[PDB]
Amino acid sequence: ITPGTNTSNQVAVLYQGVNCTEVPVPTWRVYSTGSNVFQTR
Amino acid sequence: RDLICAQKFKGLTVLPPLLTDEMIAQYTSALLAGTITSGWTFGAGPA
Ligand SMILES: *[C@@H]1O[C@H](CO)[C@@H](O)[C@H](O)[C@H]1NC(C)=O
Repeated sequence: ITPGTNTSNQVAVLYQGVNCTEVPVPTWRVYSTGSNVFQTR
Repeated sequence: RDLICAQKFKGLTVLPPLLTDEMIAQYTSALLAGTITSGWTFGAGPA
């Protein structure tokens, strides 16, 4: 999720089909993870 | 396993809709309230 490169560079990652417990954070090298997690449907 | 979980292991997924059933129900309730209490005036301008 990006609000646009012309405004800022902060992004939000939405892992599809997880439960905030099997996040990976040669093993899908870690990206910028957010400390504010929220489980959705 | 069931059929839904057996398809996720083959790459086929189902994305959830944006508007849930509760929001559609609230929209229908608002439409019914506008139709009963105002008629057709809420579709043109103010109720
Ligand atoms: C997801 O996590 C919640 C709370 O941790 C739990 O109640 C639920 O059963 C979990 N669902 C699955 C599919 O693991």
